[PDB]
Parts: sequence; structure tokens; C-alpha cells
Amino acid sequence: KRRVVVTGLGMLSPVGNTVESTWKALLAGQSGISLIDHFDTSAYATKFAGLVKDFNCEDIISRKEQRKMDAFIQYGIVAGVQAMQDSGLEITEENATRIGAAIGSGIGGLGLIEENHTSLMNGGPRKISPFFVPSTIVNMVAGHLTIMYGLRGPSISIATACTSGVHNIGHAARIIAYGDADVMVAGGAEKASTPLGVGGFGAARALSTRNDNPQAASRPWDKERDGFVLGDGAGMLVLEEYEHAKKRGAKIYAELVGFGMSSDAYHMTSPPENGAGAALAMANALRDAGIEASQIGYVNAHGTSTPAGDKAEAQAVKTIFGEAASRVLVSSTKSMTGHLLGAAGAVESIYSILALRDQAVPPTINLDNPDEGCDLDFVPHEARQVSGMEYTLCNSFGFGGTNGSLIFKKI
Amino acid sequence: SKRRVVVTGLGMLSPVGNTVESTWKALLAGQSGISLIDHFDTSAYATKFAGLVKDFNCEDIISRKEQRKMDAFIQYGIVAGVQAMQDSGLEITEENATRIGAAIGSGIGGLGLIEENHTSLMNGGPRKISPFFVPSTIVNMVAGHLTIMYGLRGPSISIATACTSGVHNIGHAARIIAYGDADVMVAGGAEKASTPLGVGGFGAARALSTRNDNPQAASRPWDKERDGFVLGDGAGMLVLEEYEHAKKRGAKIYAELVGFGMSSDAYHMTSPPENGAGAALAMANALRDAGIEASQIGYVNAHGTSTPAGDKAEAQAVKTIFGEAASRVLVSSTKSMTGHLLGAAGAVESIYSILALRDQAVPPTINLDNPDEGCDLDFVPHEARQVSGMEYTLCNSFGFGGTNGSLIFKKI
Amino acid sequence: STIEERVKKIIGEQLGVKQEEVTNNASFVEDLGADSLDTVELVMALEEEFDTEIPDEEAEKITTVQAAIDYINGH
Amino acid sequence: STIEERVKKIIGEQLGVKQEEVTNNASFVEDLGADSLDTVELVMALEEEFDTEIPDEEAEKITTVQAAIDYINGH
Ligand code: NA
Ligand code: NA
Repeated sequence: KRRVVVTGLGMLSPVGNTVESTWKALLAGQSGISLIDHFDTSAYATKFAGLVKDFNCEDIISRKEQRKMDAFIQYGIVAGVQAMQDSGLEITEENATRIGAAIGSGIGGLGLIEENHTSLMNGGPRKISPFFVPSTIVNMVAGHLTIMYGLRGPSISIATACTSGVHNIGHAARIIAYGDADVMVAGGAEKASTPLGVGGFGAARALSTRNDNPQAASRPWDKERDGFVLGDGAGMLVLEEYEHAKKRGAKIYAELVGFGMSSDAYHMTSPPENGAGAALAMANALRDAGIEASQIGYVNAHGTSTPAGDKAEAQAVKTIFGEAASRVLVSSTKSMTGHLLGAAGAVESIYSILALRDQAVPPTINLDNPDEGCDLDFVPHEARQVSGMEYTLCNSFGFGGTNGSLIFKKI
Repeated sequence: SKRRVVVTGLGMLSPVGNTVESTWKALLAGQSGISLIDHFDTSAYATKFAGLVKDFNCEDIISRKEQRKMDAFIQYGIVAGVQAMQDSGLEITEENATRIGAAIGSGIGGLGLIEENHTSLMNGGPRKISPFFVPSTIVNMVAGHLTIMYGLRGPSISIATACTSGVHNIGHAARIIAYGDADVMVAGGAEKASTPLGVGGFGAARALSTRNDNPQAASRPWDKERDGFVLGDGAGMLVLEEYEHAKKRGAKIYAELVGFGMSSDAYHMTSPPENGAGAALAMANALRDAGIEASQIGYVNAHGTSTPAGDKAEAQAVKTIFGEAASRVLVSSTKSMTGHLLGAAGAVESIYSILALRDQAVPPTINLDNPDEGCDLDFVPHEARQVSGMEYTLCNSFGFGGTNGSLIFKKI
Repeated sequence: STIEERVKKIIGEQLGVKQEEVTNNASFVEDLGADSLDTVELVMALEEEFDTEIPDEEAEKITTVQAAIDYINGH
Repeated sequence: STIEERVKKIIGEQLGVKQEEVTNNASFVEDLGADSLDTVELVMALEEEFDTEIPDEEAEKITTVQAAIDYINGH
């Protein structure tokens, strides 16, 4: 069987603009949530989000090209450039047809959609920009990177809401394991902290309104949570066949061994109380990797800090692990970064990988009072050093009941 | 060995029919489903026509309370998916559930309700935004609703690769079956972009035809007087199934899905390379995955969007892939009749390629009065074509960002 | 009852339920099958018709068909 | 600034070129690296900062800096 390993990392997050700075901030329990300042939030119930601070893509994307792409596309391009550079891969004309991408987004270019529709409502269709469609649709990140690096392999884009980041990575490995490609740039990008984004998520009553303390708003598994916090950024991995990577002398962070999928078949936005879909996804990832739940040392949980979602995921983990439920570690980095939506499963996969490299686990901050009856250790407040951790599991659940899980093995 | 995938169910909404068989009958007769747009004012719009879905009635499937929670493209995808599930005759048990999923996507998604919600926002602030905005507009919700409606607990993904979505969603659906994560998959795409933002944005890129005085003659792939593509709406859904799982239940088997290739142009964000290298790579990958030769291809359901550069590029790619047999193989564009269904194109066109193998007939490329000079390909113009020995059909889809996909189907 | 009876019409219209079921003492979530989103759009439809505006805290306490009528009449 | 300076400023900003490259006999596509969509939004910016509608048939005719200054002059 063709084995898939990760040979490159790239990331933009509300707590850092590189992989290592983000990882440092996550291990220190740093919050990247702050008040929104790019649009007026007087009438909005939520006035804060996890924003990307001091974003500079001018050295990679020219201003003429910047105007042709939404912010989430710029995030995905920057993270993809970081991952390609971190892999050191050399694109030749014999290499081209074997290297592709699998990068997606949950909602895509809301910001430029609003801008073009505002021009339309003000001055008709003649004021719409000719770049409207190619600047907003979710696959254009994969489009630009393939043009920038001359990648001629398979390019797909999975947009499964908050699960995109995991699915895009998983099937990238599948595309490698099947033989359609030797290298794949996979991940997701998201920038939904727009008027439509914040307003629409607040209309569904899914956002936190803790405006008086935004850094304490994201409280996964805590008794006083009141919805999730929006986050922006992008995560990119470089997946490679194992023999192709050793022959090239690449750096190898970890191996991607498990990928499971499932559907809740329940509700369009809420998960079932028992968490049957999350458990099915984790069990399929286990069986696809060929391990047991006990062999999992760390689970980077979805942990959106919603009342129903946290309980459902904790119940699903308890079901899947059983005796090892008191043993296995679980934490939610969304307590620090917020919810990056289609990029969540991307950046959190990176965290799962880096845990196995540094044998450390980022915490679940703001976890003052855990839920009653829940006996899980969510690594509260402070990070925790661990040893012997050979497997990590990353979860992602999205609207429509779609679920995905990834398992990573050391070296 | 490898697990083989067969098509056991069909469902379709198109500008030329609201079922699979009516659409296929109308396509073989060279019927155009293009007409003037009347649901919004087109005075200032350069393009005033499209391929619309006529007399759409989903009230027996989607209740009126539920309809307000989903954009038109979601309603198209749900209806087509229900038709495909019913056409397969599959019985969902609790032992069957975890092995059946979906792979349904869209090119742009819910433009209509995005416009409506943003108009409410610009008029009355974020308080006027509907609580259903996100779950009614994002592209995966079709697969979301169907999996809830039929209790499907298997893998559900949603590929949004622009004009290539329909093929990719189907291709990886087969992959998910061949890998062992599912035994049966509902795959396809839905699209409803004939909105103010859709028509205006595609015309802003100067990509639409402006033949308002004769909309049915506007979509003219490979014709010397083409001036851009024509927008079309609808949805296509296939039910893919493992061969042993399908043979055991005695299901309907339209064809076998044998080839699936992907490629990237690595050229421009909206324009294809002049030689069509990416299209050729996609077709070659589909061939090698099926394990056949170009000569074995009887019909190619080309992408054929009726753009000046795109038609030439795909014709060049077909010339490269087939070579000596290029003058023999049949190739046609059903977009001459239905228009461009964007993320649903590769879905409905896959159905056409399958139905070609069942009826041994080929729908034409209408409005093809004068083909390009120096091109010696037979584009099945004006009328349909009856074929006797046809065992393989090829369906292409190329989208923005240079992403490409190809599917090969074998008879029985 | 009309200009009050309006409320029962919007309730049955928003929840896709017969007018004979919108009894004065009915819970949108318990009896009429309303989810949270159905409950927000229901209050939003009540806000639209009567040309009034309900705070979110004042909307949290509107959970029955008769509850809606009392508060609506009030403002 | 004269209209020639305003046209050259719009061109140099839209196509992302220094003002010394915006030469009167330079083509947008051939000399300044534009595609269709580049020239489309270039013409749109000219239409905005001069309050002039340019038909699509008359816009394809404008391919160089001189064609732009001549259209803005005569109209
Ligand atoms: Na996770
Ligand atoms: Na086609």
C-alpha cells in the first residue's frame, strides 16, 4: 500500500503568521480574539473575532493580483507558499504532472461578494467587477498555487463547511494513495469576519456575545459558553508518497495513516445528542489506520464552544474509547484561535502533527468550570508535556451533519 | 481485482426537461431550452437569456416551511437526488445506512439567497438577516439534506471545482466506493446561477453571449460566430454502486464507471492554454485508469462551452489524444441545447454519456452552421446520430482555475 | 380576534401547520415542531408584519402561541 | 492635472506599472502585461473617473494609452 507522509507546513492564524509562531502562542495559551475594527459593529450582536493581525502578502502577491482575490484566497496563497518553501520541493517539467492540490473553503469570498453586490445595487451590473467570480469561488486558491508553481496534477476543492479542512487533506492522501499524484498541497482558507459573515452567524444565534471580554468568550466544554467565536486564517500541508520523499531527502513531520468520514443524518446545523456521526468518523479513521482507540495519545477535538456540540463530541469520544476515555487526552485549540470554519481542520491537523514532533499538547483555555457529569481531562488552562505519544487524532464536524477524522503517526 | 463501480440510478432537472427521460428525448431531437429571463429586470444587463428550469414543482418533496430554508440550487439538487434514489430502488436499512453516502457539489452555490440576505442587510442592518442564510446558501447542504432525508450515514463530501464540480463529485464518489468507505454513493451537482449577480458577474468578465435577438442560436460551440457561453440551471444525480452489491440486489445497471482522470492547466485563472495540454492530460489519465485506448472511445461528450478559445483548446486536446482516430470518434456539446450548467454540467452530461450507451444514439451540437476552418472533427452537427458499435463514452469538464476532469463509461 | 388573530396566522404560516392547531396555549418547540431557527424566523415575521422591533431578550420569552399574542398586543 | 496625466495615473495603477513605463505607444496587453479582465477593469476605472459610458464595441478599440487619451479627449 502506498504510504503518505507530511513534508511541508504553512499557516496563518489569529495567534501567528507562521507555523512556529502560531505553535508557540498555542502552547502558551494565547488568545487571538479581539474587537472587530474593519467595519462598524454598533448594530451587530457580536463585535469581536479572531482576526489575522499585520497581514503582509505584498512580497508574494502583487497589488494588481491582490485586487483580483478575496482575503481568504490571499490567506490560502500565503500559507501554500510557506508550505511549498518548507518542503523544498523542486518543480520540474517531469515533476509537474505528478503534483497537484486539494484546497477548499467553507463559504469563500464573502467580502468581495458583498462589495460586488453593493456595486450592483448602487449602479447596476455595469459596476460589477470582471474579477467577481474568479475572486470569490472556493477553488481559486488551488487554482493560483497550481499556476504559481506550475502544478499539473489533480486539483480538487472540498467545501464541506467546518469539515473542509479535514476532507481536503484526507482525499489528497487518497489521491496519492490511489496513484494519481506523488505530491499534494492540501488544506483550507477562510475569512468570514465580514458584515454578512458575522451578521449571518449571529442571525442563526450561533455566535458568542461576550463583548465585554472577547478573550474569555471561547469556552469549549465550560458551563457558561454561549456560541462559537469566528476565526480567520489558512492551513496548508504538503503530502507526499513515502518513497518519493526519502528519495528526495525531504523532511518528514509525520505520516498520515487514518481518514474516516461519516454523516449525522440528523439536523442541518445541530448534532445528535449521542454523537453517532462523530463516533462513526473516528471509528472509520481508526480502522483505516489499523489501530485502537487506546493507541491515540492526543485528540485535537472540534470543540466549538457550543452547548450541544461540546456535549455531543465528548459523548462520541467516550463511546469510541470506553476504558481509554479517562486515559486519552483531548483539547480544543479553538479556545485560543476561534473557529476557522473550512480552515479549522487544516490548521488543527498541523497542531496534531506538531504535537507528535514536540511531544506536547496545547491547552483548552477559559475552561474554568467543566460540564457536570463529564469526566474527561480537556487539558485546561495550561499546556501539558507528554511522552510516548505515537498517534494523534483530529476531528472536524460541519453543517449538514458531515464529519471527518484524521490520524497521524510519528515518523 | 479492484472494486468495480456501476450506475444504478439517474435523476435530472434541465432546461429541456424535468426528468431524465424527457431531457434525453428532447436532447436527441435537438431541442433548445434557452429563453429570455423574466424573473428579474434585464434592461441594463448585456445578456438577457439563459437555460432556465421551467415549471419547477417540489412541493411533494420539500414542504413550504423547508423550502424557505434552501436556495433554488439546493431545491434542484434535492429533487434530482430524490429521483435518483427512487430510480435505484435501493432500500435503506440500518445495516445498509453506514455504507451509503453522497458526493454532491456546486460551482458557486446559493447566489439568490445571498443577494436577498445582503439586500436585507443593506436596507435594515444585520437584524434583517435570516437565521437560515448560511445553511441555505453554502454548497454542501444538498448532500446535507439528502443524507438527512434518507438516513444516509456514510461519507458525505462536496467538491466545488467550478465548471468541473459535476465530474469530480462523481469521480471521487466512485473512488470512495472503490476504496471501501462506501458501497453506494449519490453523486452529482446542482446549479442555479441565473441571478442578477450571476448574469452580471459572468457578463462583467465578458464571458457571456449577448445574442439577445435569438437566444436559442446563441450557444453555438465550434461555430465561427460564437461569442461566449449561455448560462443554464438544473441538477444531475447519479447513484453509483459496487458491482457485487448491485448484482446481489438485482439493481438497474445503466453502465460501468471505469475511467476518472484529473489535471490542472497551470496557465491562467480563466483562460485555457491554446494547445489544451491540461485537457489532454485529464483524458489520458482517465484512459489509463480505465485501461483502454483512445481508439476504443466511440463518443466524447465534450465540454464545449462555445467560447472562442475554449472550443479550440478542447478540439486541439482531442486531436492530440486520438491522433489517427480523431476523424473517427464522435464528439458533441449538449451545452448547445441546455446551456452551461456550471457545477452541475459534468453531472447531467455524464448522464447523457451513459444514456448514449443505452440507446446507441448521440445528441447533436445544434447551431453548428459553419465549423472552424482546418478542424477535421465530426461534431455531430444539426441532427442526432445513431451508432451501432459503441462500448465506451467519455465526458469532459474544465473549470476556472485550470482544473479539469474526465469520466469514462462502459456499456453493461 | 383579527389584528391579534394575525399572530396565529403567521404562526401556522411560519411553522407549516394547520390553523386549527395554533391553539392559544401551544409551545412552538414542544407541539408545533419548531427548532431554534424556526423560532427566530417566526419572531422575525412577527416583527415584520406589525412594524415593531423585539429585543433578543424579549424574544427569548416568546415560546407559546398565546405568549406571542400577549406581548405583541402590549407593544 | 491634465487629462493625459489622469489617464496615465489610472493606467499605471490598474496595470501595476511605474509611470515611466506608461508610454503613449505602449499597448496594455503587449507592453504592460494585461489580459482581458485587466483591460476591462482599466476601462471601467476610466469610465468612473471621467463620468463617461464606453460601449463594449468602442472599448475593444481602446488598446493603448493613446487610444484612451483620445477617447477621453473627444468625449
Ligand atoms: Na480538530
Ligand atoms: Na462534457
